[PDB]
Amino acid sequence: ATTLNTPVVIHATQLPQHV
Amino acid sequence: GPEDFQQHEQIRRKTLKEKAIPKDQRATTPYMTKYERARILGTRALQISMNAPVFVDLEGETDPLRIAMKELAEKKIPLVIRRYLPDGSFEDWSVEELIVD
Amino acid sequence: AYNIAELRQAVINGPDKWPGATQIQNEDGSLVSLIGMSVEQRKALANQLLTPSSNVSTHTLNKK
Amino acid sequence: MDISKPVGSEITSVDFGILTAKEIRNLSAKQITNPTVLDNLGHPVSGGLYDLALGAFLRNLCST
Amino acid sequence: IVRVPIALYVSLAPMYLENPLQGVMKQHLNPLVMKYNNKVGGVVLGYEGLKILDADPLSKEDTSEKLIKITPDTPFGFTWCHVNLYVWQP
Amino acid sequence: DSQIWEDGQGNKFVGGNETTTVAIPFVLKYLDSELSAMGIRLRYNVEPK
Amino acid sequence: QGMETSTSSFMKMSYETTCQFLTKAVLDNEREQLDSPSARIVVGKLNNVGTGSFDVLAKVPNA
DNA sequence: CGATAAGCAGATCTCTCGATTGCGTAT
DNA sequence: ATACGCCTCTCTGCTTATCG
RNA sequence: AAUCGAGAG
Repeated sequence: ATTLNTPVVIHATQLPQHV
Repeated sequence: GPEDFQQHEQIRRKTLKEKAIPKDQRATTPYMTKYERARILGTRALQISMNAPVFVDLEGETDPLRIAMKELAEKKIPLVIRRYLPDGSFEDWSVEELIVD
Repeated sequence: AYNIAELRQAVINGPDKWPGATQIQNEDGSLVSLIGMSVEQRKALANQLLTPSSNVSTHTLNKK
Repeated sequence: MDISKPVGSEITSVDFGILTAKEIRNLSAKQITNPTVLDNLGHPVSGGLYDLALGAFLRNLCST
Repeated sequence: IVRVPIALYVSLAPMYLENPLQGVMKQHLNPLVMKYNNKVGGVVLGYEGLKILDADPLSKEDTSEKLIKITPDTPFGFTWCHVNLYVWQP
Repeated sequence: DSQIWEDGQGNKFVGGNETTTVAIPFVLKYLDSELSAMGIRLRYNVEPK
Repeated sequence: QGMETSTSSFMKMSYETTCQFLTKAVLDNEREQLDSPSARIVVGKLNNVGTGSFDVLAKVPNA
């Protein structure tokens, strides 16, 4: 749980597209 | 939802691209300032101390700052200085593009 | 790999014989103090100084 | 400062403002009523200034 | 089984300064596999198409040499990245 | 089930998990408390949002 | 009195009459951008003068 | 409105020691 | 023995007044 | 923690 093994912030670019 | 983030990211990238000064018209000193030299040496020394790859022949040396000074002498430091103008606009000079002293 | 020659000697010398070392900071932030240890303990710690990290979360780090 | 514990965020700027009474009650952990801090036997009193909801106090686990 | 393109802010160790793609993978993406992530929606099957957002906006995206922003008080570099995550959630 | 958290008192909450970590002094935190005692709030804007 | 019209309130608050400069900062909802050396020392940011006048980027080889 | 006679406010390096810190009272 | 409430020698600048 | 007193540059 550190800035060396997990991303700082995560955001969604678009809506989830089903494949 | 996410599209709010997409708009914010687009705006951030657009403002960043507007602030950047293209290489063809940067009007700052060709020489590396003493402050830039000191910080390049310190940051490169930190990176070497944290087990980064090194681009010079270690003459049996152990001081990371000395290794960084050797890299600067041989112009092998993969760093870039981003000089900031008062308005927030910035230029980008590579280390090998600058002349020390 | 370029520091172990003299950092190992500092750890062996310990907190009293200059040049020496007072602490070892592990990859996971542990602070092993050499103040109350004996010569053989310090020698074992100095020999296990540059050991490859087993934890994935700290493979980017080395002891201090 | 440990150079092996990088921080991702950074305080860009700060803005001054008024702490409104609604948000003060919204974020709070306990209301302080009785003007006694410690009872006999040296223990905090519930609702007092040294309430365990305001933080740990002399080997007492914080209740928040 | 849904593709969720995401953008993340991830640190980069000085040891992976020659292959930042592998650095980002082994630092943030591999420990994001077979875990329920609170953001994407569900467990993550895998990832593909990692891209590093260059810190200099002028350079065209064609180039493979990019810039990473180094923390002032640390040799770790932080950068925005784009990647498409394969997810599963009810 | 993800954004629900508990206190020691058991009061369940569902809310702000958008919290990060910064590198500040500690007298800054004490100044924040002394300002809150004055009824003054300080908002700190973090770089990455 | 000769420094009242300044953009950074932390500088004046550190200087003197901390109460008055804080009241005027909060009444106007002043948002100082942490630029004066005093403000960064209050908040714990690398200064802007000298070796803080620029930033440092790493030229990573592979995209 | 205004021009003083007047009133009020906040100012005017670092470091080492020791000694003392509150009196009357009602039950 | 003791537990609640009681204890006269500098300076500039901002601000209000007040009286013909 | 203050206050007083003694010092050092």
